[PDB]
Amino acid sequence: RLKTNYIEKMVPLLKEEFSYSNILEVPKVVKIVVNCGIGDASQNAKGLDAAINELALITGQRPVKTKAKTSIAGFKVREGMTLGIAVTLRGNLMYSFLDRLINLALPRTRDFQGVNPNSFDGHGNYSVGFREQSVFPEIKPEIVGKARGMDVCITTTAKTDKEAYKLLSLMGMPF
RNA sequence: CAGGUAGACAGUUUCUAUGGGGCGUAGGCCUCCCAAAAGGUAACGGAGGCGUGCAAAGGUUUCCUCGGGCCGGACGGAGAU
Repeated sequence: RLKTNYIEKMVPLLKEEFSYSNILEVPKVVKIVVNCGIGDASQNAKGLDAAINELALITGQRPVKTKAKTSIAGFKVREGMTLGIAVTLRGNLMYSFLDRLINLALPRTRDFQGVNPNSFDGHGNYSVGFREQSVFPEIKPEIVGKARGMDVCITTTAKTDKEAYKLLSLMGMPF
């Protein structure tokens, strides 16, 4: 449905709105990294496992084990400790997962405005964020530590920014 | 025979480097400069280190390759994923 809608409404409008040419070379999502950072500073392995076994449900894919980059900060943080995870889906697993947030999960969240600020990175890429009060068909508020949010960075093959929101707007993403 | 005490007595040591000696400091090895474009080459002449660490930071095969900054994102208000 999400993937099918792409080549039957999404791409079409992307051919008339922008420069007229072939079929491809149009804004197309390549991956969706819904990273979910964990409360740093506090040295606890519980929060780490509570994260890896958290996103592995909504995406059904084993998270990552990023390591603190070697640097000299103010805190007493060392290099070699895991403090975050970022899963990215591709192909069908991407369009399918992306269709979820669009259809379900939202506006399931109580009091969901939808008005997004400026944002944008500067190269056909868009990213969003969810507060510590979200909801997903996979998430179970029955056996979890504490309500925590996560980040969702969706990158596309768009060249410019004006070709980023034009792909998510006609797609179904709240705007 | 043997354990203490035993310079009262006897035999000696108690360094050198150092533009006096002495005090201090300096008296191997490893990096740069003074050595004036092959090396070698002085002076307590100018700035820093070592007397180890490591079943592996050993070898090999494959693969992966930064720092920092800008524009964005829940927990960001200078840096953290």
